[PDB]
Amino acid sequence: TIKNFTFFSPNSTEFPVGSNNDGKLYMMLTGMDYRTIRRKDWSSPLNTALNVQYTNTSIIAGGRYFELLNETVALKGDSVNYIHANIDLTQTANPVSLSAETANNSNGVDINNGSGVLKVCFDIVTTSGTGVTSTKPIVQTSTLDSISVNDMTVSGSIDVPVQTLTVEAGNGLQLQLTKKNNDLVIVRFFGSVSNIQKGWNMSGTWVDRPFRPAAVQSLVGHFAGRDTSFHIDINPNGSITWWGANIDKTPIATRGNGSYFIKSAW
Amino acid sequence: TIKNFTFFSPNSTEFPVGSNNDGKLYMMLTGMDYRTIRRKDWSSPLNTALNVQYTNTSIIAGGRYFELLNETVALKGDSVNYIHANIDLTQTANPVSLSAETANNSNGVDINNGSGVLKVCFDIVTTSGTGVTSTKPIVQTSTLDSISVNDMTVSGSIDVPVQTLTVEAGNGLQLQLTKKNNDLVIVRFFGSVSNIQKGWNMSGTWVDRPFRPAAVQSLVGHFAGRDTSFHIDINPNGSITWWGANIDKTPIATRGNGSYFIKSAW
Amino acid sequence: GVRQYKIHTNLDGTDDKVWDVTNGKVRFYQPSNLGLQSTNNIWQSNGIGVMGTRSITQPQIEFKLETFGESLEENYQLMKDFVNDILSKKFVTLEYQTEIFQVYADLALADVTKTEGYGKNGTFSEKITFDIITKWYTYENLTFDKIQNGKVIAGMSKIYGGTAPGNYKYIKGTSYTYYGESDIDRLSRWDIKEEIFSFMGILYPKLPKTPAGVRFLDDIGNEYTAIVFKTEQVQDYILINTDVNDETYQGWKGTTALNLFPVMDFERYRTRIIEKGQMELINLSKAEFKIKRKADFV
Amino acid sequence: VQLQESGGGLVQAGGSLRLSCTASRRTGSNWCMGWFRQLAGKEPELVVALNFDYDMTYYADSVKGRFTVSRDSGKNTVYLQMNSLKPEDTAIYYCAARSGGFSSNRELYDGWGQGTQVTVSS
Amino acid sequence: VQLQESGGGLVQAGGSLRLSCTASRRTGSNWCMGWFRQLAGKEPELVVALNFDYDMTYYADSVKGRFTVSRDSGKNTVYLQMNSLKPEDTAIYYCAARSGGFSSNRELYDGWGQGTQVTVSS
Repeated sequence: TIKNFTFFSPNSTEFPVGSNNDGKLYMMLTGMDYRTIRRKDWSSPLNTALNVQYTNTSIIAGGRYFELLNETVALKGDSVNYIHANIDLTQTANPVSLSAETANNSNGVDINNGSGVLKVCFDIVTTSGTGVTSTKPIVQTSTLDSISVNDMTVSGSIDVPVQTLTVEAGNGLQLQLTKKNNDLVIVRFFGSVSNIQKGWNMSGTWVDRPFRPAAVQSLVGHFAGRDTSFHIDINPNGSITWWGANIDKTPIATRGNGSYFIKSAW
Repeated sequence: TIKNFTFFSPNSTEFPVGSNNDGKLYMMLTGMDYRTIRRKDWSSPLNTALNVQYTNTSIIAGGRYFELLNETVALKGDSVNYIHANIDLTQTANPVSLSAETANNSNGVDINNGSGVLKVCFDIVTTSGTGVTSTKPIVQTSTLDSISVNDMTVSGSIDVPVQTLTVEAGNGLQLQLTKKNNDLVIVRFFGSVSNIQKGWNMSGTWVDRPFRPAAVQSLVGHFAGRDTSFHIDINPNGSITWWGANIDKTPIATRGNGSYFIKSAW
Repeated sequence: GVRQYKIHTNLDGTDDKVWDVTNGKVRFYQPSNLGLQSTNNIWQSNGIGVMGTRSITQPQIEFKLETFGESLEENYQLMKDFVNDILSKKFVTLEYQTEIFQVYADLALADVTKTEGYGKNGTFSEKITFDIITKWYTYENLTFDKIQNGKVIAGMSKIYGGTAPGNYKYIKGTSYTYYGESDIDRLSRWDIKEEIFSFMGILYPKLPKTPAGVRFLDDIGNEYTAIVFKTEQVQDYILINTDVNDETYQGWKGTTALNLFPVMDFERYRTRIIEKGQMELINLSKAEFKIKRKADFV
Repeated sequence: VQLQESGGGLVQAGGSLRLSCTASRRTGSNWCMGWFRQLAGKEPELVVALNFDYDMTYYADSVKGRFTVSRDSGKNTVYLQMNSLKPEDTAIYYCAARSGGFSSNRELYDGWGQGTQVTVSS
Repeated sequence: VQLQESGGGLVQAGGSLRLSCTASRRTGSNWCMGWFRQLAGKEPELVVALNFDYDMTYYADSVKGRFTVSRDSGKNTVYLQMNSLKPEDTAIYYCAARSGGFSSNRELYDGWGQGTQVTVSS
């Protein structure tokens, strides 16, 4: 069965919109789950003794919009009070209430599809024995799929995927590759090189396909405790070419960080 | 007091939803303040002499939705015209009007909670003495807190936090570290090194905790005007180990850029 | 971090006496087996297994019972009080708590030893054995309310009515209201997803001269069992308890209780075995349940 | 808990530089406000501090007689007047505040700053 | 962290002695295990050390060609085999371990030993 809402009801009986249907619609538009909120203090809450007065705060919890207009919440002294919005749809006249609790007791209850009381923490209010010392809001989470954006400003951090690979390149050379965002690679050299000539392909393992660059990458390395250096070429085909001077039977410790991009302009 | 909106009214009278309540709800869902808009030209606006005709443009200003259907704005010649959507709720018959102004006069007036005229600029139209030479829309800002995304495409740029640190490593070596996104560090070498041996910890300041890597990082440097190089290890504890050859009493200028990641996979 | 055991003389009763058998003066050590046995009555026909009915058996729990009194008198007193506290109830409840669960087992004493081979201060080192009644449960409290949607009123309700393509309006104080919720009925229902031992409930009948109770529907929405009553007089509420050992169907009128069992629809009460699906109310304004959730192994 | 830092920057050896730090509130008795810096160890060390309740100062041997800590009285503001600066003073000076006196443990401080960069050249 | 010393004792001039040292764990990269010695009531000096991660040794000029540092493979164990033992080498050898390479500074060492005595007659 298909239940339609944002459509013409010719007889004003067909597609009435329920509060839970708008709740789900709003949750979907903003990308919120039952474990977060949308919250805005239009005016600052006021702290008086062991109380927080929400002067004009709007909240969206489980896609349900409500306003706190001079609504006071009594607090526990010398405590971290977790302020919750509680939604009980069976309390038809007053479905929303606020509580100050000892822990974040957000329960993720699906009030739009099932029974139960939704509890969602939106504020953290710390008190002394006499009043409020600090207030910190709960993070408003946006769960999104694919974003097309022109410009972005990040005040915190972006967490991108990370892949690692250790290559025993041969001749005693070891590469430890870290790839981030599937593009930027930082190669850390380890081991000690011996029995190699300039221009020669190293005798060991070739770089795995996911770490291979589109174009040849020359990575500069250094010989530990010396004023001498080398470079290796990571070829698009996966092979590694030695471009330092010829090395004899005695291995010299190889170290250093080199970076490259896997992707070119495309 | 708690004022409920997205809830069923058992006797059809309990929770009436006002236009200002929906305005605030919409602003919260999209992550807009009173200083931005949501705007969509369903069909292209048309420029004729010193006029812009909005053929079919929808605008959301202060969470209020309206449509510009063959709405012409007269422009000032040889000028940068700032096109504003003005909302005056006291003008009951026609609460919305457009204006072409000499400056961006967006006022951020909270029309959903109080009195006043909301003015918000949405278009910038530049003219010659005869007509429109260029049009630039005002950016539509989405103010979000914490985002979970699968894929993102950026056409402009991402601005991430930048932290800097200058380390007097000891032995005359100076590191200038720049960290972006709390992960990518680029070290720029300065100063001149003397009185150090291979494998020895440098005599000066250790790297501050926020710049310390999770794993040891070997950074290659070069001696200015020479064919010689060195490397240093930035250890997870913040210490710096010299890995060039032994340097005597005579200082040698040290330069070069080396990169590392602070964070490993998680 | 470490596991905690407690003996309750009346879990959830105001007169409950709790013996901390992990940190108190009377302790339990080394449960014989908190595991289980199963049979599928398999018959092999030349290696080929023919499966029958599956049955679980919960083994008895034997513990080492040790006392920590500081004198002979205290140790004799601790043994006497602990054992007689168990002996004074139809059953006792063991609480089993870890970092991942807090579960209960209703037990009945099977045997207890008493000897003289005392350590310092006359401390006891004995064996206690319990027969299992209900092994591994928790209580879940659920309220079901029969809420009715409002009517859809053109000019008031949020609906896109009128001339095509339909509309609603914001009108100060009358504007738009939500008629109701889609499936408002879900608030009067139990969505059964797990195994239970039994349940207990307080039913509030709605209409007089009409049978009241609850019905159970399977995953395909078909009724398979129901506890329904037809009383001569209106009852303030009806109390039900499907616990095999404390089975009750009683109506309350003021402070007077009446056995409603003779007045139950026996044909509709096919079984006490609650399947996945849902419970609906029958002519009730509200129902308050205390469900005894089940876990054979924890 | 909340700290407001300013000052620092660049100056040639021998010159002077000043740091300012303001705390939003006082967490209790033995109220202290000072600065920490990295000093060739796995942990930043307290280099200069002031106990408000006792009018007692602490200066690490490395900064003695050069660095001077002062207050803004009623206002929870602490100033660090750094004089005759040498290249060895180049570090980030994280402002710290707590109730319970002086401590080398950074986890005991109720307020921790974002830090202020001090650079000394020649 | 914790270190377990072995060896020591007496031997005549021109003789041979062996020292053993085991660390409970590694504190990090540039992992160095060596010995420090206090000769004739004088300041201690880093006599010998080995960088595990680089397989690089350090020997003070005074013990070069006589003392040889070896590692017990996969285990975190370091051995010091000294030859041509002289009465000036009569000192208490303290085993030291750290992350960050070789250092003359005793404080910088994460692991310090109880001390093993080496005595040599003329």
